[PDB]
Amino acid sequence: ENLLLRYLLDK
Amino acid sequence: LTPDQQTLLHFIMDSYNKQRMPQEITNKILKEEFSAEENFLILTEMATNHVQVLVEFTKKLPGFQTLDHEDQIALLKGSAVEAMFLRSAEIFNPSGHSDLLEERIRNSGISDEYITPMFSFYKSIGELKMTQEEYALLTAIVILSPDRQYIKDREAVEKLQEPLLDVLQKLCKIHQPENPQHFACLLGRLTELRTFNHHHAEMLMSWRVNDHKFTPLLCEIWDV
Ligand SMILES: Nc1ccc(C(=O)O[C@H]2C[C@H]3CC[C@@H]2C3)cc1
Repeated sequence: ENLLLRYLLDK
Repeated sequence: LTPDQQTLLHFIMDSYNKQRMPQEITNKILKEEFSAEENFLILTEMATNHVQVLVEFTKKLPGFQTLDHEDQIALLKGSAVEAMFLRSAEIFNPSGHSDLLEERIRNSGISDEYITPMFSFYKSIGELKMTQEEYALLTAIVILSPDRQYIKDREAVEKLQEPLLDVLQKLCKIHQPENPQHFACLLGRLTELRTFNHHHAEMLMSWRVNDHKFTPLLCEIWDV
C-alpha cells in the first residue's frame, strides 16, 4: 500500500 | 436551497475552515534568507502543508469513509496536484506578503515554462472573485473525481460528486444570476487546472536532476 497516507486517513 | 443541500454545504464549510496555514511558514516567507535553495525549502514546506490539509479535508468528505480503501488512496493521489494549485490560488488571492511569496516562487529553480502558467492560472481564478463556498465545493469536486486512474468503483465516486455539483450550480445562480454561465465558467477553470498534472510531472523531473530532497509525505503522494 501507501502506508503513510493510510495512516493519515485513519487518524 | 434544500434543507439537505444546506446541511451538506455546512458540512463542507465546517471541514474547509479547519484548514489553516501555520504561522511558522508565513514567518519564513517574510523573514528567511532569500536564495534559490532557501526559497525551495520554503516551497517544500508549503507543499507538505497543502497535502496535510488536503488529507484532512478529504477524509471528512460525505461518503468518503464508506468508499473502498484502495479507491480512497487513488483519489488522494489522483487529485493532489489539482487540489494543491486550487488551494494555492485561493491563498495567493495574506496581505503583500504575496509579492514576497511570488518572488520566492520565481526564484526557486523553476523554469518560467512552469512559473508562467501558474501565475496566469491564478489570474484566471481571480477574475471570477469566487466565494469561500465556491472554493470549497470546487475543491471537493476535484478530489471526488471519478475519472482518476486506478479506481475500481467509479459509480460510487460519481454518487458523491453529483450532489456537490448541484449545490455549486445553485450557488452560482444565486450569487451570479446576472451571468447565468458562471457555473460553466467554473467548470472551465477545472479544465485549465487539469493541465497542471503534466506541468507538475515535468517540474518534478527538473528538480530531481538537481537532486533536491522531498519530504516523505510528498514522496508518497506523488509516487517519487
Ligand atoms: N520539493 C517540492 C517543493 C515544492 C513543490 C511544489 O509543488 O510547490 C507548490 C507550491 C506552489 C508553487 C509550486 C507548487 C504550487 C514540490 C516539490
